[PDB]
Amino acid sequence: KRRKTEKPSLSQLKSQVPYPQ
Amino acid sequence: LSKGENVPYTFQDEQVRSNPYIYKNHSGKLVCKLCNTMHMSWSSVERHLGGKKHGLNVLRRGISIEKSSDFRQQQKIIEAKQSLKNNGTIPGSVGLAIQVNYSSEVKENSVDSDDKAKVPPLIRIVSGLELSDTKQKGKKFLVIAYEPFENIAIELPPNEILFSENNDMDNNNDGVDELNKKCTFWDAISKLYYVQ
Amino acid sequence: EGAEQVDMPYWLYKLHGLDREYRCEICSNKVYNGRRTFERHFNEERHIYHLRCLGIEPSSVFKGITKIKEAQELWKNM
Amino acid sequence: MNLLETRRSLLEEMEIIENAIAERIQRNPELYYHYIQESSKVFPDTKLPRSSLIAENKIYKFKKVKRKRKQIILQQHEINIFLRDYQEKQQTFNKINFERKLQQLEKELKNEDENFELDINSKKDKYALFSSSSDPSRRTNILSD
Amino acid sequence: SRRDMEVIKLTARYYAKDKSIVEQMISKDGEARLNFMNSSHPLHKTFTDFVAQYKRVYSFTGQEIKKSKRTILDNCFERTQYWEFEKDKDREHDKLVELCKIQFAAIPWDKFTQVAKFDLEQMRLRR
Amino acid sequence: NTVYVGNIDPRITKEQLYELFIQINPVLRIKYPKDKVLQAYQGYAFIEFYNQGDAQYAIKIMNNTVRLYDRLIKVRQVPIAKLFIKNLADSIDSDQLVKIFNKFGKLIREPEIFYLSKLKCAYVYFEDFEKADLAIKSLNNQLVANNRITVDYAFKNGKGNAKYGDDVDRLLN
Ligand SMILES: [Zn+2]
Ligand SMILES: [Zn+2]
Repeated sequence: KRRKTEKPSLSQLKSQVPYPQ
Repeated sequence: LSKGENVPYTFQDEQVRSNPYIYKNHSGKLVCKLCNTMHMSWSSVERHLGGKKHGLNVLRRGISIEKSSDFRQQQKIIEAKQSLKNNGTIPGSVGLAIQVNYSSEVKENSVDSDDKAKVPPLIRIVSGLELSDTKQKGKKFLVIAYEPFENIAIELPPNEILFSENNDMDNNNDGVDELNKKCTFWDAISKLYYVQ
Repeated sequence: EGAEQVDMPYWLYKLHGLDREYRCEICSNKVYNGRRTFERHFNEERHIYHLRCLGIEPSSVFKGITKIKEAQELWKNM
Repeated sequence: MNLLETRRSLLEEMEIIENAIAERIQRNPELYYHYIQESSKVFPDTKLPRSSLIAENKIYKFKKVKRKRKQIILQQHEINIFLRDYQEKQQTFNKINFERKLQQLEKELKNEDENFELDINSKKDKYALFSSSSDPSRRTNILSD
Repeated sequence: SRRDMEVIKLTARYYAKDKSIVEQMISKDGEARLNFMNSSHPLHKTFTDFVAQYKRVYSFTGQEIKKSKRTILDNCFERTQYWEFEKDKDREHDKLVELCKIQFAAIPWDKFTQVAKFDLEQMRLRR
Repeated sequence: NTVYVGNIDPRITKEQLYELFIQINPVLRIKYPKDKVLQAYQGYAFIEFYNQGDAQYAIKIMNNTVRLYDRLIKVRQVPIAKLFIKNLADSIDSDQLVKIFNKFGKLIREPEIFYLSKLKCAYVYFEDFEKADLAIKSLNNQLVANNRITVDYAFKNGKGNAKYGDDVDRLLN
């Protein structure tokens, strides 16, 4: 429940990525 | 169970098929191209055809076609009746009139069980593009039919004759079609069918 | 009056994933009834108009966008 | 006033009423049947329909839906006033029953040419004045206007 | 429409007694007012009605109608009965038509055997 | 980049299109649809070049040029403010609406007159959220043609949200 709702947004995840697409 | 029919493989690059659907793919199995379902035996194929699944896909394919844009028990003695063609004329053009006569209570004495007995003869305009022999074609026929007697045809080279314009005052009992109600008479008491 | 005597793909749209409530934030807070459809929104005229006219240039890096805000910092990263 | 027109309108209205109470007797034959049965025991001569018709609530081939008492009685009183109207009109009617004049009147008919107005309210207002469900917007009250 | 109505009903009033006054009026005046006299003009039909009606009033002039309540009721019942009958005829007709459609749809229009190549309304009656 | 091509004979095949357009420019990709129902070509294709320079070039030189199966080959190249206004007068013409809202802001399209309930209403498209705010501020609950009209945002729920000013500002930019 809390872990399922704890997830960061995919766009928040894009910034960590050198090849975000 | 195959009834001796030959179903060609899908890759053999298409003789008319009974159902142009069930095929055999590169492998030996049988498939329904529409349904995309594999079938082990011809019995399974027949279960597929008799199944509602395949039928639904057939209706969907017919809808795709539109998007892209009593018959059994019919008595038949095949007896040629006697027609009486005659060049007519009124006003303001020229039209044709046919007088078809029928039996004189000679053989109709054995069949009187109100089975479409009340139904009068029917006429339809058929294109010669389709015939049992399919040799020559290109003209129309004014076919006239009655249950027991044999069908009759009359060639109509002229593109249009007597094709009137709102003869009566738009009354809607379609019967069979505008043609029949518009210009036919059935003297049932004397058994004489007039058409013009 | 006139009762005289004489004498649709329900389970299919759930299976396919459609008719399910969803919303795109960047487009007019618009509603979409299927996830395949919203995944098709990523390549569209209006969606790319909102991006490009917003200053966030088109095509394939921004596909997973929903809200207008995050893709702004993403475009600053671009 | 040309009496011909008046007597005409009278016969026409009478026709309208007969047609109304006939439509009624049609939708629910009981209306007549009920009545007639009672009549039977007051004036012995009266001929009454086949029992089967009465029971199956039919007049010819179609058996009509059975109605509740309150409605049957209602419509019977409505038909009552209708028959009253009819009797009145019949009465007045009994008490009521050249070229130069033709052009003479046709000339005066030119009077008030600029009368922009649609007139579809003589037979419609009467037909309507005596028909089923004439009160509500569409279908709420069986009573005629 | 009061004008049209009035002229129709008036020419109908006169037309109901003589039929000669109107045929003279048409030739005397020459006005596009009575254009309903020809069966071409739609309204003509309704005209044929009114006149008939007036013709009817001339029927029992000098005779009173003495219908009683009982009778009026009986009559309305019989009218109802008639309507029911007519309704039944309509039904039957619809049925026969249906049969015809079925059979027409169900016969071989490819069983050809031709021989050669190339007012009924008053005829579809009896006399 | 990508060019539309049309008026194509289904007998024209993919290799024939490729060999045709390589004569004009280099062809990156060819999408040439195939009808699954009819098992035939539907008679129009899409040729994606390596750039809009060769694309537009092929549009200029190719259009109305090649004749394939006697049929000519065709080539063709491949979000605003909305105010709902209620209780308008029957004497209010759409052009009169145009005149009324021009002073407040430029209209991207023409007004849309429709009837609710009897009730004359219209949709007015402004190019600017701020000019729309002007027509709202001045024209809300006002009497024109002796009739009180109401001016607000049309529903999408209604326009004029916070993200709406932000993105409409950008579409203006
Ligand atoms: Zn199948
Ligand atoms: Zn979107």
